Amino acid sequence: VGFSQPAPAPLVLRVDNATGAVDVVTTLREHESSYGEVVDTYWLNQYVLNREAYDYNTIQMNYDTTALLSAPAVQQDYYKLFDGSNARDRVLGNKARITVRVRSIQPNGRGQATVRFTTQQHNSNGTVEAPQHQIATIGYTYIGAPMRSSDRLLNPLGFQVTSYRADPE
Amino acid sequence: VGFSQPAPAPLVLRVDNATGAVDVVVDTYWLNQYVLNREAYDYNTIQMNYDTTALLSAPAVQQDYYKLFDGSNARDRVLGNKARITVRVRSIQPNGRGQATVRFTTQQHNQHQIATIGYTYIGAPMRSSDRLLNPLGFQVTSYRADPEILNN
Amino acid sequence: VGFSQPAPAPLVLRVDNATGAVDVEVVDTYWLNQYVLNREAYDYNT
Amino acid sequence: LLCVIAVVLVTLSYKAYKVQVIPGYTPRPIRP
Amino acid sequence: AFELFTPLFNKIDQTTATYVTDISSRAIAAITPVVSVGLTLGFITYGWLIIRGAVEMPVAEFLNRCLRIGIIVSIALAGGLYQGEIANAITTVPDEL
Amino acid sequence: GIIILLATGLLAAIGGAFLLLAKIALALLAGLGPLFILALIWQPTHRFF
Amino acid sequence: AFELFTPLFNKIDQTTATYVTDISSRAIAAITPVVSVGLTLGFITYGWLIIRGAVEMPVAEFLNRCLRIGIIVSIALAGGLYQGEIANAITTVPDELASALLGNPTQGASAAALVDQSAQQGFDRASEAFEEAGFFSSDGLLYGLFGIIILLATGLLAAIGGAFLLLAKIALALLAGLGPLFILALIWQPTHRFFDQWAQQVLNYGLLIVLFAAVFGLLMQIFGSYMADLRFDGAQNVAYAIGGSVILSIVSIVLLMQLPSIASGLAGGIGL
Repeated sequence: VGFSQPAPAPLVLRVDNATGAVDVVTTLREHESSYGEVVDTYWLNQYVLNREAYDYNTIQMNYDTTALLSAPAVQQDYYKLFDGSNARDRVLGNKARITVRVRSIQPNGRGQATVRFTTQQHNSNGTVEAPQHQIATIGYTYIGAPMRSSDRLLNPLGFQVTSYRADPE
Repeated sequence: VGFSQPAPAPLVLRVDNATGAVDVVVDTYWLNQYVLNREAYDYNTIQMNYDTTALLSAPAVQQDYYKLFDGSNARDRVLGNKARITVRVRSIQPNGRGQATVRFTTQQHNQHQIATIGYTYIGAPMRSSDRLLNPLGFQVTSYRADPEILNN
Repeated sequence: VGFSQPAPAPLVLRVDNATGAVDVEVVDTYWLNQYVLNREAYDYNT
Repeated sequence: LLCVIAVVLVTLSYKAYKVQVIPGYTPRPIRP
Repeated sequence: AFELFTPLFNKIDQTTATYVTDISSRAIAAITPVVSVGLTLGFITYGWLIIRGAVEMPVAEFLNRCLRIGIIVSIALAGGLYQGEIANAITTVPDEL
Repeated sequence: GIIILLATGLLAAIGGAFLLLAKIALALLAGLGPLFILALIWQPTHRFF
Repeated sequence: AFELFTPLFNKIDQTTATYVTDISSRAIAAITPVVSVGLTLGFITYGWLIIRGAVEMPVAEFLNRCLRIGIIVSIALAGGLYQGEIANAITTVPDELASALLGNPTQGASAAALVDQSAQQGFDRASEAFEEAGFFSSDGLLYGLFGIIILLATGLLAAIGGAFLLLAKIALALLAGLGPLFILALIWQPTHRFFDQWAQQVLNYGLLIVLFAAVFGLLMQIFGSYMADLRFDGAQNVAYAIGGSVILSIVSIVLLMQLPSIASGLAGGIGL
């Protein structure tokens, strides 16, 4: 019981960019750790872009990042997109790629925001498919700082998607 | 043993009030020089940045880059000698097996962006015009930089 | 021995209000060539 | 017999052991 | 100038080298040590077993048959010098033409 | 011009293609050699050599 | 684009499946349960009769002969997995022709696809020649003759190669379909020669398909690259380019023509 397992939970001393005021660890771990429209829209953007996008060459990082920013339920939904004969890994593979960009994100409540974004497919023959427009609805929270170097250097805030859907616009 | 006396504290997270961006308080060099020269523009120095970018790019990547200077919307016609682009890299963090994330800014004289770079090295080149620019053989094999949405 | 844990190590940090920065053989030739080009050259802008 | 077969085998293992460029594209500087 | 047969011959030579000569060299080199030791140990073991077992004529049958097998295997494994022969064929065409 | 082109081309093509056949066949036989020199070991497989 | 060998190969594959492979599959499936039960009951019956009345060698001969019959019937009934072998052949062609001897990274293309791409390069050069002929109203039929020559060379090379690939595929489909009748021919000594001949023909057409896949892929890729470089600009000699085209074509046609004899000779050389 006295072993060095479970060290002090990572503490984020939030620093205000305008005032330089320093915050401390808080009950935000047992609440939405991500705070502030500015901060939440960043995480929502990075989540959607990495989740929806695809490139054989960079996907391992986007894949792990998406999982890092997802609740286990969400992680499983995501992992499944790379499974079976219709897997993104087989459909796009190293023949086609997906480019994703977010146009606008607006929070609407208590762990919920709307993400308006576009997506397009490029390929090995040098062609490009017409871009599509999509809107994601993201349910989310924050689980506080993670306790592994491989996680804190990607998601220090603890952003986590608890529910996700994206429909054609 | 479990006590150790030695204990480890946590990197604090810095939140940019303007961008909401959270920062935790040899490859990175090449990734920096690549992004800066690739994304930047000045009529007066671009020939070197242009050739350098190509020197540090796989043919697929070189072509993507060359195309930015083609057609009526070419950087050479849009910026020409009327406007210029200044680029600076804030931070680069490798994340795997030939892959890194570059956080940087850009501005026009007469925004915040993040690049994802896939890369390798092809060893020393065998021309004086190449070895004096990229002796290490740095080469980008995949490249995609995305600006923030709306304000960013 | 535990009950009297060593005095909490002094904790101090500095925050830059301008940058938001929070704080707790073949190598010489390449550097020399880059330094020489930057040194002799001049442009107000760079 | 093992002496001769061994010299053959040693000569045999003596033979056993004994046995990235940039792209091309249009010029970087063009006339302003 | 007109250069069509030089590039074509070089291309075909590269394809034959990578896919018919190197693969054969890689296989022979990998098996040469193991087969060598195995053949030597088999020689020793079979000699002892036949002198203590099934009838054989050691002075003539065993030495002569072992010599035949040995010479044939030596020649066969000397084919691991494939590069010499491919370059011998490559030199043959031009020297005569 | 078409007649000249066809005559020259067909002569050169026939000769060069038979040279190519000879070279490819000799290369393949030289590669597969050792399997057939090993065939001298056993009497039934002598026909392969 | 030029797509001729892909649709033709798919057509021949569908035909050979639906008749040769599917008939054999369903016929084997229909008899498998009946033959299984019949063989089991016949084994029981003959065992009882030999142990009571008939001439028998109880433990050695009867068990060994039953084992031989059972193994042969099990292998012959394993033919009921026909789709596996048909896919095996249809994938043996592209895997080998793709990068076994070319030495170029492969995205995963096949035979008909590569033939189509190279023939497309040739026919595009012919189309450009026809366009130039259209430009020069008179004094333009020279370009028409150039286009006809290019078209004929490309077409004849592609046709010879693809037709021998088609012959190999059709022959292998028929042989696989008729396989069980010749595997049952090992039961009786007089009918052994039938299985020997069937095996020899299977080896013949397998060697044919291997050789044509490899060599035709290499030659047709070389021809496609050469024609893809061809241009009617002011910098290339028209005579040199057309002559190189016809030389490459004829060189490929005769090399390929030697291959059927080689395959048949190797099959004959193996005893069987």
